[PDB]
Amino acid sequence: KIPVEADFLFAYSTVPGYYSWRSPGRGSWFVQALCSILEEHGKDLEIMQILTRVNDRVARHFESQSDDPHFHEKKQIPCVVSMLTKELYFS
Amino acid sequence: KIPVEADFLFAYSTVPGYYSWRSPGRGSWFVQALCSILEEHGKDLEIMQILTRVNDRVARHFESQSDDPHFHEKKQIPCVVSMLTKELYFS
Amino acid sequence: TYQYNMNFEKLGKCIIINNKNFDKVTGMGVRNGTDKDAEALFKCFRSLGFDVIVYNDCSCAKMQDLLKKASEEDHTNAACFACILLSHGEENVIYGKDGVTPIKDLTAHFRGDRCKTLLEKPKLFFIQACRGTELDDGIQ
Amino acid sequence: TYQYNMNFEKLGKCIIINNKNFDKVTGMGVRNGTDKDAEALFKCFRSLGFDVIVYNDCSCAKMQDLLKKASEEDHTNAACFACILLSHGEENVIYGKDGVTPIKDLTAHFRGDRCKTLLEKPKLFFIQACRGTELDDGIQ
Repeated sequence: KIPVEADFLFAYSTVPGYYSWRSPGRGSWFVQALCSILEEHGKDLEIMQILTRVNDRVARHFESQSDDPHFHEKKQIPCVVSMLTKELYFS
Repeated sequence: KIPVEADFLFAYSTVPGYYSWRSPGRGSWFVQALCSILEEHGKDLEIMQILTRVNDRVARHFESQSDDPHFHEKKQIPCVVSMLTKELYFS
Repeated sequence: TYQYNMNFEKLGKCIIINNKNFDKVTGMGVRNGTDKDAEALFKCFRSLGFDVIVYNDCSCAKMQDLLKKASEEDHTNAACFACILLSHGEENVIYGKDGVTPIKDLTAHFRGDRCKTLLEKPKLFFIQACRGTELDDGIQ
Repeated sequence: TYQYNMNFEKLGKCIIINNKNFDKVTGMGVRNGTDKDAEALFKCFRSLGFDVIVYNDCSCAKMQDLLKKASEEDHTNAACFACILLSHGEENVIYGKDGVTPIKDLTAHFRGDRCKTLLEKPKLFFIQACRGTELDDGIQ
């Protein structure tokens, strides 16, 4: 017997309660960060290693460029929820 | 600048909405599993590797023994929330 | 061993929901940038080995039904399952064209007792959506 | 370039909050077994290198003050911070002896803008507590 909720992983683009930023011409930050990392390392890194680097890239490479100063120079951190029971490699 | 919510990790004993089980004479399931893995692997495995093996041991090794069939033979999966931006080793 | 068994015929299905346009009643704006995200996601997940499927401008009922049917397919020869949601969101909740639906109800279809052919196999959900309205002002 | 810097004088503080006995007003029972947990946690986290301190049967105000103060200490020579909570719980929320306090309010004291000496350093929270009343019936 095993738990019905086991072996899920949720990679949210942002932490509970917060905004998620989307560039109209370049795409949402989380996705473009995610695709970059997967292109370079999807076949050689473990899923948490992948998403941790994604966390880093969204946290460091991105800051909202906006005119309304209510939204000027804001930041974003994604949020990984893992119920996985093993390491996961795509190979 | 870096996000204010970055670099947190929450190792919850269970998923949102669910029970968390405690043996009155042996300790809570999550803790004994966590201490087991830390005793054997705390200094050689990355934090997500550690908690993933903990997730596995709680899912497989534990099943609630109670007489009231409302609580008979129930299961548990813990839940890791990572806003970490780097791999974490305790060495 | 400590890795998920990857020796299957297929890596698995990758369902992408690319919600760009919303009914005026929801007050939700057009999500410019999203097709670009969907195109990049599709190429990445194809390259990994997934059978990628892209759905566009889905209603709430469509999101539940196509997720419920995917749960009912036979995954015996698949190593894992992946779903990617691109839409408007608020906490615990993702927007269809129609309005709002809880994320837990979309993912519940794949619980061990409700999708036996994915038992002991990873079920991945990537979610690009707001989870509220707070802002992260940063620090140097 | 992909791991947290660990070359500091201390691994860091590890606050363990071990709530066993509760006020009659809360109606919650004695958490038997919780002192076996804390002592095992104490040895494990000490063996890793943490400066561990175990506080017992804490009120909500003490838990907020404990964590607020730890947040205000000087962590320049610390690699990280760890806090462990053993108590009764319901979702988003942890029990003191007197009642309940939101888990978010315990952790917020360590946000980057509120604790500069732990900036860019891991902040770990281990939480043994119920998060609701759904039950996981399993599957063979």
